[PDB]
Amino acid sequence: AVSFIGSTENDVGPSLGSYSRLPFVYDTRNKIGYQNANVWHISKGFCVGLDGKVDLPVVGSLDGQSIYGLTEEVGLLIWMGDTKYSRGTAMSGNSWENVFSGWCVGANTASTQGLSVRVTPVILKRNSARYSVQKTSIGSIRMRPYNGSSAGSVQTTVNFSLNPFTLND
Ligand SMILES: CC(=O)N[C@@H]1[C@@H](O)[C@H](O)[C@@H](CO)O[C@H]1O
Repeated sequence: AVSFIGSTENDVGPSLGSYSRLPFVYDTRNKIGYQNANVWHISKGFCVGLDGKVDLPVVGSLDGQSIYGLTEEVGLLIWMGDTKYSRGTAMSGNSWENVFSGWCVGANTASTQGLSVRVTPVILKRNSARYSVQKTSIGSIRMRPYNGSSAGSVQTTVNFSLNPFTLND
């Protein structure tokens, strides 16, 4: 079986977080992220993976992944995937992409399916040596059942918004 147990709207990163160092990529590791091991409860052989989609405009590229734009001065590299941040899939474009190939829980057991979203800031332009970014809608992640598993009457999609932050130049 499957049931939705998480939240529809999720914030990425600590609000008002500040990060210090073209394009220039800020090393923020996993600090600007959202992670929740338990978004769907699954059991008895349910098989599920994850699809992700970024709605921000693509303003460039870096090593194969899109630089998504927030402001004329700030962009973002974005990853979406299974719970642990190391499993993140680098996002490109604006279409649904497979960000977690999936797994099946046991026939006689139960567990949960989670997810993570992580971004790293990119300075596109310079300017009081500071860059502010308002709360911004990023995109979404939808569970992707397989092997005959069914979404049934369950919420399949959750959204993500980037919490406001400040970059120090
Ligand atoms: C740690 C936990 O409670 N549940 C994890 C879940 O977050 C993850 O999506 C899934 C597939 O890797 O594996 C479960 O064990």
